[PDB]
Amino acid sequence: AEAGITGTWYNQLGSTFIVTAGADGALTGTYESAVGNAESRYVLTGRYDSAPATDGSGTALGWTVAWKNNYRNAHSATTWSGQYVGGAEARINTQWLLTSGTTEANAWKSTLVGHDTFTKV
Amino acid sequence: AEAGITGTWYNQLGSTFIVTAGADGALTGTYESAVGNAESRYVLTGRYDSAPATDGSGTALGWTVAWKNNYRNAHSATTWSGQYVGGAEARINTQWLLTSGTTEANAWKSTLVGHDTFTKVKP
Amino acid sequence: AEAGITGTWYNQLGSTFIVTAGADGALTGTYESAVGNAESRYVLTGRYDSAPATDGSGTALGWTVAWKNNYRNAHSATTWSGQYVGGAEARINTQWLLTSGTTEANAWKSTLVGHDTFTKVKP
Amino acid sequence: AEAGITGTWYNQLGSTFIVTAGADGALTGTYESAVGNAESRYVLTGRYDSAPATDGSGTALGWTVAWKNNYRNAHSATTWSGQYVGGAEARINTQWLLTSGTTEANAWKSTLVGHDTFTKV
Amino acid sequence: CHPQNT
Amino acid sequence: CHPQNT
Amino acid sequence: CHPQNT
Amino acid sequence: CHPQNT
Repeated sequence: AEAGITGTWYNQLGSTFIVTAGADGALTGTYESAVGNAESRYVLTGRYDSAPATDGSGTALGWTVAWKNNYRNAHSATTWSGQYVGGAEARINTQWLLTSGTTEANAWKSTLVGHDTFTKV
Repeated sequence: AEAGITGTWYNQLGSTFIVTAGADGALTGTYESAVGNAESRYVLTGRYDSAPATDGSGTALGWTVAWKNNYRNAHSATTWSGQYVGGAEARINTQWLLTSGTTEANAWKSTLVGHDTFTKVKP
Repeated sequence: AEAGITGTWYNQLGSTFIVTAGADGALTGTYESAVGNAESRYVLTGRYDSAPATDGSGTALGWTVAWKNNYRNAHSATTWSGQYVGGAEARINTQWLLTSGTTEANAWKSTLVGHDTFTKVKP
Repeated sequence: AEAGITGTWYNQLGSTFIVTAGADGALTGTYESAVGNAESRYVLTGRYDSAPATDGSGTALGWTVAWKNNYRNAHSATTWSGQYVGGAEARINTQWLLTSGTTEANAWKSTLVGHDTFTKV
Repeated sequence: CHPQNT
Repeated sequence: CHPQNT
Repeated sequence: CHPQNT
Repeated sequence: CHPQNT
């Protein structure tokens, strides 16, 4: 529930996402690919619902990572949108949009879509 | 180039987006629908590529809004992902994903997808 | 009403869609890009709601094209899902998903998403 | 591989999808929800690549179901796009778009997006 | 109820 | 009435 | 060059 | 290689 979001999560491909959830709705942290060499790390920022519904509902959240750091610049950004579900086996279920900077001619094939499930294992 | 993104933008449905691009790649601002007024205003946070390819290539960016402010809470969040294209008429073309908090049984139908075009009006 | 959907349509990039709507809900036809000519032509199959709500509500429909014909095989398929809106200028507004055949290791980046608007030109 | 698509598949929510794959690319069959009472069944049509690549690649495919039968009409249509992977444990991995017929005012919130994995178990 | 799942 | 759009 | 669009 | 996965 709420603050249970703060921690270290892993998706099904081994990428690690470390986040801090602020009392009023901010999400801040770092994302890094598998292999995990120390700059494969990128900055992320986002928002989540800080006062979720009291029925059995999940907590809505989302975040962005622009794929530029001090070593590499992949001229793309990914946004993940989903919901957090607390329990003995907590998870964050998401779908994502990856847009690349393209010329006008290749604009139609600029975005990929996918889904990820993050767990604490 | 941060300066080109910074400003007031509007989409085809009349919603307002006020954003400032910082030199480290951060995006901050507020989002509002056409009803105007004070609250319909929600906080937004995002990232953009501060060092884009030259060419006539667009700049990739993305931002999130959780639909809760001090007057309402819709229990949902939207993420827009797209690219800024500068020139005479600068535009931000996007695709978005709206997810609502649901129970496990209705989770298969929690997310809406769509697309938005923003035209610039002020820095 | 099947008659309104049946015809030749074109999207904003210059691609051609020729379709016939049958009374049981079936959609059949051909798809072509702006290069024209014979083959750039691929077979399409889909379904639509043959009994739509009255109102000024749109008719829901969807169709698939596998990008293989007798001259080329791109090893991919696209599905468009949207709604037909009749009136003076009839339009079909859609969103599409393009999936390519990949190895397991690249499967996370197999699908592109986008949107298309078709304007009618002939029955 | 190729014809291995023909059969009875189930997604993670218990819905059953029965398909016949034609030598030249056609996909035909029926889809029915869990509970399985005999009209919860809907007709589907689609296409697949009939000559896939010989490296370890999956087979691209897609299909549509308009949500009208003799009993109910939900004024919507769903399209699934993905790829088939043969092996000792065959599966079809997909993402889908569900559009509803709406008025002009509600057009912006007309489409849902999701993902499904179909297995023969 | 939407016919698609359950 | 969702606040994203009118 | 994918045949969907030019 | 895209930084997002692996």
